[PDB]
Amino acid sequence: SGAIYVGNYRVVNRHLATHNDWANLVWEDSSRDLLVSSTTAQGCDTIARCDCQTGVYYCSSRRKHYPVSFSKPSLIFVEASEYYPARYQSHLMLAVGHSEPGDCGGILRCQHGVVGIVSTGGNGLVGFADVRDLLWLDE
Ligand SMILES: Cn1cnc2c(NC(=O)N3CCC[C@H](C(N)=O)C3)cccc21
Ligand SMILES: [Zn+2]
Repeated sequence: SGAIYVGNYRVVNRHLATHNDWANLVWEDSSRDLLVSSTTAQGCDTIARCDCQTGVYYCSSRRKHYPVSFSKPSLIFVEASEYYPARYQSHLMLAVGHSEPGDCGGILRCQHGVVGIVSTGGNGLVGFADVRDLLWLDE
């Protein structure tokens, strides 16, 4: 679990969005596993606007932060799950690191701010949904 809170927006994994997220929907994209909903309170986070390929992510299944080298946002095949059919997930970045299904929503940060959130994993890999191209989150 986990979310990014920036301005009057809450960014979550689309497959973990609640009834309240859908009732206050701003934007969602099944191909990216992202959903953004509106909030009444001002958020605590700031978004990176950079091309960093190194950062640190929070892994809830280890209660620890780990440093990672991650690939550029790209179209990657993701096997079928209870949440989606077999498809290409876009804007996904992979890295070597530990992740379990419940780790989705953990934040990946670089020195400039929030880069993305955990969205996929398995096999000693961890995949992050990028949010750096969503410029409208800042206004
Ligand atoms: C070990 N392991 C297996 N599975 C994992 C997982 N879940 C995972 O990849 N998917 C299920 C939830 C939706 C994800 C999507 N974006 O399509 C795909 C996350 C993290 C570690 C995982
Ligand atoms: Zn950066």
